[PDB]
Amino acid sequence: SSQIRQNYSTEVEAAVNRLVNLYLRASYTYLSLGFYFHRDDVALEGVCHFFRELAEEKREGAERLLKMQNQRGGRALFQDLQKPSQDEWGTTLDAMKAAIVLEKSLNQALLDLHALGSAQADPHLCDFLESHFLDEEVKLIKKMGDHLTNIQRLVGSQAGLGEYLFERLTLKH
Amino acid sequence: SSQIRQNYSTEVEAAVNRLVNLYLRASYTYLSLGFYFHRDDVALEGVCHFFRELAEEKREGAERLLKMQNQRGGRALFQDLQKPSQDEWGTTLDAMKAAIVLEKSLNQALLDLHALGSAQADPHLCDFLESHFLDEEVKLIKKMGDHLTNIQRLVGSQAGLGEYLFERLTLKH
Amino acid sequence: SSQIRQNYSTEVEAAVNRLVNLYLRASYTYLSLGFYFHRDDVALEGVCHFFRELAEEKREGAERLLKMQNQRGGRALFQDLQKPSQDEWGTTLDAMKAAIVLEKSLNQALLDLHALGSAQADPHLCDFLESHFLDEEVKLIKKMGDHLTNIQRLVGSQAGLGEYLFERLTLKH
Amino acid sequence: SSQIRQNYSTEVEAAVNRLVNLYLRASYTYLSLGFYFHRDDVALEGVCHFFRELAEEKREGAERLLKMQNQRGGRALFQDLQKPSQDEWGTTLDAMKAAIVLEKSLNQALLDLHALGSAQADPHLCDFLESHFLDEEVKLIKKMGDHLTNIQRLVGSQAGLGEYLFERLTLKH
Amino acid sequence: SSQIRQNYSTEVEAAVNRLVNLYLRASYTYLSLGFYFHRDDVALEGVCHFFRELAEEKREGAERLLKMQNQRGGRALFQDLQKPSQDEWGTTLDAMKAAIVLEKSLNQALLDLHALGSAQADPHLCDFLESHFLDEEVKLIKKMGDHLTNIQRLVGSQAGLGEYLFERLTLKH
Ligand SMILES: [Cl-]
Ligand SMILES: [Cl-]
Ligand SMILES: [Cl-]
Ligand SMILES: [Cl-]
Ligand SMILES: [Cl-]
Ligand SMILES: [Ir+4]
Ligand SMILES: [Ir+4]
Ligand SMILES: [Ir+4]
Ligand SMILES: [Ir+4]
Ligand SMILES: [Ir+4]
Ligand SMILES: [Ir+4]
Ligand SMILES: [Ir+4]
Ligand SMILES: [Ir+4]
Ligand SMILES: [Ir+4]
Ligand SMILES: [Ir+4]
Ligand SMILES: [Ir+4]
Ligand SMILES: [Ir+4]
Ligand SMILES: [Ir+4]
Ligand SMILES: [Ir+4]
Ligand SMILES: [Ir+4]
Repeated sequence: SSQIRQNYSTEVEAAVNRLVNLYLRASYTYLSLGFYFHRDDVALEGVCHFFRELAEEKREGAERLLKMQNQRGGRALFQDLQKPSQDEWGTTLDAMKAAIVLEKSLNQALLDLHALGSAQADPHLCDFLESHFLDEEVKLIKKMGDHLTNIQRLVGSQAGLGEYLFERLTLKH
Repeated sequence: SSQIRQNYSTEVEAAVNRLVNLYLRASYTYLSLGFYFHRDDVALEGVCHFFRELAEEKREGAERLLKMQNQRGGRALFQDLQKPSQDEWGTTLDAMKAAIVLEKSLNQALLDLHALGSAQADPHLCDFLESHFLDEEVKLIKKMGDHLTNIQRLVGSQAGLGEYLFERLTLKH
Repeated sequence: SSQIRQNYSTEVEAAVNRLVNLYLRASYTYLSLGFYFHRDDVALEGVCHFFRELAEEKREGAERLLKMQNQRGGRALFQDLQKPSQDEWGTTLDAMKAAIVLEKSLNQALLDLHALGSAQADPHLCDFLESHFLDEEVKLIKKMGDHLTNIQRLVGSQAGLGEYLFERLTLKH
Repeated sequence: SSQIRQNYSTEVEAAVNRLVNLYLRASYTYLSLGFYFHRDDVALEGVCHFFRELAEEKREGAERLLKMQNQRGGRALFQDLQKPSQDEWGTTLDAMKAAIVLEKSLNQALLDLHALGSAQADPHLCDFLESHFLDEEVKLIKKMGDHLTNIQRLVGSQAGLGEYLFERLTLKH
Repeated sequence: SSQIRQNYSTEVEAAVNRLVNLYLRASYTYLSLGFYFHRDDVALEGVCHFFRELAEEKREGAERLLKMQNQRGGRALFQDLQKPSQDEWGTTLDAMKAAIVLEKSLNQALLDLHALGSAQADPHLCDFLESHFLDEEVKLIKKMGDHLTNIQRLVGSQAGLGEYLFERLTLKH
């Protein structure tokens, strides 16, 4: 409310609510990815666990944005959450490519919100993103890129072998 | 898949996916309730914590249904998640009345799914609900009813006093 | 005996004795599977251990049915135990396919006995199966389906390699 | 001195000395608030302790600015410290309203100094404020806003009762 | 200086300074190798760690030569450090072949310095090399030769598979 709010633009407030929606949508996408990889006809436990942990991380990012919205005196506003883009996610390679597309969209939204905060001279917002989001995102995208390279190296002429071995020897089970 | 699926009707599979959507919608409603009670112009920490814990419990119930869907060889299907019914939730009394309406709707959906499983002669489904959902729901609704009675006793002619005291002396902070 | 027996039909009593015979036959089949995979010309220790543990689990299921027969005042009656269907079990894939066929036959027998207990209004029998058998069976069939998918992914053009790797990196040795 | 000073404008140096004076004035105001609430005719121990802890926090903020002034090679310059604005502070509500006015003035001074550092291309100054001051201030103002809402809810028709209960059940004694 | 120097030829002093330059150049080459294998488009963590540890070992060898130069009363003289021979290092096989070429050049330089010390009748120099360098080098070259043989065995017709498996199952991650 107006009792605490100071230097917190309506533009930033609305963009924070939109970013919460993006993070919750990302969490829902990773929930779907995780359950897909634990199907009995997919059965890649390490892949399930990789995506189920990202579902939790994106939920936690949304909750940190909502706490910050309250700390600044803005008002959380929730919108409908669209379902994920696919019902079935293909191979581990297809899924990791979809994940890095999703993370680069989150990263661009973070960068756009940082730029709006810079333009609004809102240093608390800019520091909040720098401290809790921007490096987390760069680290995750680097990890996904490392995984993509290793998955791609393993396809060879024996795709099933390579998919098994990546899950067994890189991912956590 | 067809490799494991046995005695698991398409009707139950679809109703489980719908119930996952109801539980995730309930979780999203409790997320909104919790952040509303931590606004600086609402500021009831025990109420925030009560609803934020229910958001986590409803998420966990959705995840247990999704794991069971996979264990039976059905296929998780996600739909859009509608936003909660309100953006602002009024008093603790208004919020607890909305919560018990929400929980009785979840309970009726559980009872309806139990009845479908009974009709389909699916004892694993029926036991799953009895073991992980039906008593959890009766316990929670009893707790909410106890809270409603205590909140109602505290309104008197001093509503703000009563709301403070309930939060301080019943709810966990 | 007639001193304790109450609400325990002769139909359920006989079907419990038949199910004991099915579980003991299953145990004997898994004993044969385990010793086959420890032959020096087969030599897959993780596969031996997987099936030898199922031999013990099926024995224990038969013993829990026999204890329940006594607790209800029925009379255990033992029949001849037929030998397993094969003397040699082929590849790990062949053996896991035979195992899931065997487990779905046990599961159908459990479901049939639950339906008889339901028809006889024998809730102790129905609860006994729900509590100690039906979920154990769904969990095991899901595990076997996961293993089948992973074994099938590993066949590729290098079947021996895939069989080794599954035993080494999925099964316990 | 000139031996270490680099990228540290005379404008920032002077504004840091002014901000030290503001923080020390704030500390002196909170010292007065704390002793007022421990008068025998006021006697609100939790309120005394709340403000006496803020006196220490504002002192520590002044000392961190002075250490930074020295680390950058500027020169601390002290001015007279004006007495607090009141000798008696009224009710807990009056005192919490005066406190949030004081904290929003400190926050605006921090934001103004951040803007000067941005304009001077002094990233060490900007990071120093972001890291040790801006979030501390947003957190404190949110806490005070939460307290104001709870104090206001407790006034009702029984102001003394409400003041007692807030001190007893929210503030630390 | 002349206060301590005894039996320490100007020829050995100069050759020690040259060997320090060779060891520091080797360290810089291994730094480049390590960062190359942690690129997101290379992504072989065990290979990165193998070479980053050799960068540290070659630095430490240079520092032990410099300490000995001082202990004997010679004067350390540093020269420009040439950049490594490549900016990109190819496959793990290419990199391990370049590493063994580099180590055999260091070993030959050690042997040449031992021969100069022998010729100069400088037994402290000869013992220093025998005690801290010659066996370290033979051990490392044997390890690299073992790795080369294993990498070469893994190329087969599936080079990416083999590169992954070597990194996963031989190198430390
Ligand atoms: Cl959509
Ligand atoms: Cl809606
Ligand atoms: Cl037979
Ligand atoms: Cl004054
Ligand atoms: Cl060069
Ligand atoms: Ir910025
Ligand atoms: Ir490992
Ligand atoms: Ir993990
Ligand atoms: Ir039932
Ligand atoms: Ir209590
Ligand atoms: Ir709690
Ligand atoms: Ir039943
Ligand atoms: Ir393992
Ligand atoms: Ir085991
Ligand atoms: Ir800045
Ligand atoms: Ir308390
Ligand atoms: Ir305290
Ligand atoms: Ir020698
Ligand atoms: Ir090992
Ligand atoms: Ir290591």
